[PDB]
Amino acid sequence: MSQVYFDVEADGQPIGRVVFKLYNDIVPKTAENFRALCTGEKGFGYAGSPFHRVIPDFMLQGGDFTAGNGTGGKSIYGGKFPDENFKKHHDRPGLLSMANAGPNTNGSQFFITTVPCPWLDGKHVVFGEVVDGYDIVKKVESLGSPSGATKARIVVAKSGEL
Amino acid sequence: PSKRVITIKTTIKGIWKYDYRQPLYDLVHTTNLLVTHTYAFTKYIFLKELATDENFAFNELITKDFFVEVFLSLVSAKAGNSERLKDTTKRYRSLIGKHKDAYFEDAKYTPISLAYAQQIALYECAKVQTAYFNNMKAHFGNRLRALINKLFKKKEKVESLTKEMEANNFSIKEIKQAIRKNVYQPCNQVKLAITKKNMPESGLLDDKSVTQLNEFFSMYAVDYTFQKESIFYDVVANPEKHFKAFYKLAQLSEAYEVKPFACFPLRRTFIPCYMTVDSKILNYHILKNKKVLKMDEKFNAWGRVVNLERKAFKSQGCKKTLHFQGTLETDGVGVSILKQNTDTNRKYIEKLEDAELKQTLGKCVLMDPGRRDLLYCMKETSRADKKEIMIFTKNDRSKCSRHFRRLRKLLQPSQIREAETYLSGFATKSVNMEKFVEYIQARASVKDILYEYYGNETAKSITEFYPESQFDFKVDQKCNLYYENLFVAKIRGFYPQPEHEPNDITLKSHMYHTYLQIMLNQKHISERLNSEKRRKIEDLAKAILEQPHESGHKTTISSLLGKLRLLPFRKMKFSTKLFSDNNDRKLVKNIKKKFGADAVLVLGNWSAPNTKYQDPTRNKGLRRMLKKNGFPLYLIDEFRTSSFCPKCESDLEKFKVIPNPRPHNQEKQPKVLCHGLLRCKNMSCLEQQTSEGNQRLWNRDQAAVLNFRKILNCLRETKQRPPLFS
RNA sequence: UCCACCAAAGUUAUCGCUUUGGUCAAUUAAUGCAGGUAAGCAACAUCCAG
DNA sequence: CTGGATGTTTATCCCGGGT
DNA sequence: ACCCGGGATAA
Ligand SMILES: [Zn+2]
Repeated sequence: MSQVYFDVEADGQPIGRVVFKLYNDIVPKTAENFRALCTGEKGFGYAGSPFHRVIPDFMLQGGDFTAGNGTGGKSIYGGKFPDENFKKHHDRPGLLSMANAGPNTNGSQFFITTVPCPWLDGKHVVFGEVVDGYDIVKKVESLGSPSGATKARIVVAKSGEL
Repeated sequence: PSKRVITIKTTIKGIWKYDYRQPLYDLVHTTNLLVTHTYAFTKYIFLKELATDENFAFNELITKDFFVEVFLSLVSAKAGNSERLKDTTKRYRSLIGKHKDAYFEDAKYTPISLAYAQQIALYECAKVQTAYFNNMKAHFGNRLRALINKLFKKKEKVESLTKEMEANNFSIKEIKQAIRKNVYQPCNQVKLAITKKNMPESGLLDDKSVTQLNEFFSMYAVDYTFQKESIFYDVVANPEKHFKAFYKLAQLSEAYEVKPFACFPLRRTFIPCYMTVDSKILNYHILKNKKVLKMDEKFNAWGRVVNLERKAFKSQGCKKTLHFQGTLETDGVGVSILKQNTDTNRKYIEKLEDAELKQTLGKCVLMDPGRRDLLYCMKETSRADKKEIMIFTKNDRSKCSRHFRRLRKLLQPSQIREAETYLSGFATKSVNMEKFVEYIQARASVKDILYEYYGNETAKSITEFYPESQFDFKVDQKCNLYYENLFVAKIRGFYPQPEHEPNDITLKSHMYHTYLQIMLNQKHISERLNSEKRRKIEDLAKAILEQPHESGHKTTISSLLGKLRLLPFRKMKFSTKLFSDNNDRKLVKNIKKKFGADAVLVLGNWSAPNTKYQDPTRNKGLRRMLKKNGFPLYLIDEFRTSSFCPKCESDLEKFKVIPNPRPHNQEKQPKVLCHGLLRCKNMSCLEQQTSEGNQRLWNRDQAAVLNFRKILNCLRETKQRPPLFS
């Protein structure tokens, strides 16, 4: 299970780091796409992608590195790639899953769950979980609003794999 | 060597420098009006002279010089030397001035100051003369024949004779012969006599018809004789001496309550039209230069407004022998770049030969052109268990055109539709003086508003067509954000959501701000908003963030953004051409891939005539396009091809009754007989199932292509058409 | 005064037929196709008639 | 919305005005 | 006196 770490800066001030662990063996294509975007060796990645939609106590979203407004995003496989499976479910807080606009519409956007989401099962592919920095996740969550607009501007300054 | 001209389409925004965009827009707004007034003014002069004195020289005034003088009469300028004017020019100007003052008050038009308008007048008037010649050449004989039939009272005589013979219980054999002897043949003789300018035999026409014929002949010179003893041929060969007669023909047709037809071309469309942009026109009107532009600097001047390094402007064609000569056409949105290679200095498949028919084995594809289905293509190798069938429907081609038409009819402001309805009540094509004057006054009453609405793309918009209207965002299934009708973008991360409909309604206002940020960042949306409105919208957005619960901010934003709701008609027109080209290439791709690269096409002889309740269809231009692409195309007769069962050659019939396929006619008629379905009457045709009895069912197109294959096989074997299909 | 496309079943080569599985740019964008970037090609306006 | 007919420019000369 | 817009005609 490959590990992913992000450096989060809010209002130009670093606030902490969040570490994710991916279910590569269960969801290969999604993990590979996420790994490629995080590494940034292809000339593009999550560097500079803000959290454009954070709903407190519900979910965090991000990964828009082309427009920074929730409309952009792509994938190593192209504009979109088909789904794989739902062997994992939104059963625990902090699960990392892909955000899409329907079947086979997966891209670069992702969302992190803060509470169980049984209703989201069978719709979004879960491919990771938070292993460290959960305190930073809560700190980022506290800055959200019910409408999803963040009180402060939060941007992922750096991303990498470990 | 020979000469040819090719055109390449593009857009103003893609090649035109921003600094010089505004001068071009004003020029089109000026040229379009001047051309429109030129058409109306020219017709007004003719109807004034012809309605007051029948001894007028209308025939002699159809020349480019006269139109140029009419066009220039609407432009205010500092007159030059007066003694250098030709006698013809002085006479034309005097004639124009005879009604210039009256027309301006009638049309409520004011002269427009436009220096260096000589070239614009020459090109626009040259088109005007071309339109005048083409209009009469195409329909002179066609309308003359209709008038002769009306004068002969062919309809009345046929009805009277038919009903008289019905009382005698005569059969169709006798009726169709008596009518031919007593109606058709005498009418043909009358037409032949008129064709040579000689009156027909006395007694064949009533006194009124004879008097009208004498009046019609008085238009021509008494001693003048039609060339080759044929009025129809003479008009085509020498139309210069028939314009006055054509007007008299139109007047007679109107007098007989015939459908009015436009004898004098008129530009009724309010949307700006394409205009030529010559090097001189660019030098003076656009570049605002004030000195002569020599041919050597022609390219240099052009490069100052457009990029000549683009592939569109560079050479094109085989051997790169076609060059851009600094001439193009534009309507303010679209651009047509012309290229020329010269200086500016002034077979049915049955009749195929053995060497051809016998070499097409295994490569013939049969196409049946339908009405709702444009093409039904079947490969000769098709079988029941191997369906090599392709259907090209009308919906595929008309997808974009129908979509634009639906959008336009929905976004039309209430004022615009009312103005259009009021304007449409006047018969423009009528030649009557009073009716034409009324139309001019009606058009001039709302000309400004119509031009402003249709000119919203470039002309400054000061009037708002959507007052007291509130707009809001919405999202469809595909996560496409629509602002009433505007397409903002696709929200690829919209599915993840909590339980729907939170109790806090005010959160929706905050979502509006997010949508606004997703909209104001769009290129096509930002470019359409001026700086002042954008600043106000941003200020309102900030207020909404501070005070989401206030709906006044949203109402103000919607009112400010009401400008974007205006449709770019010219862009839609340009998109229609692109969609048609793409579909044509789309059809070519399907033909090459579905069947084969070197497939041979067989097409029916049906001409697809235009008829009421049946929109146009691709029958004539399709053949040109297919032959241009290089597909060997041949024609095959359709005589009784779909009237027999392919399985056993038995007659077919329609049996299913279906609700009216046209939904708007369902109210008028509950059900109608089926169109494209047939069954075989013969009971031995099918290996019928037990206890119910059954027959094979066929599609009309499917049966036709199968019968086409039978004819093709018979021709290959013996080169003789089957007796059944002959 | 209405309607995108591919295929399977009713079914027999079955309809502006019904049910299914799949496709996508939506557009008030772009000159278009084309080749993986460069290469090579592509008639436009006016009016009239339905 | 589809079908049909015809184009698709650049020199050369003179004057009221201005200076 | 001596040259610059602007129109007009023509192949
Ligand atoms: Zn049969």
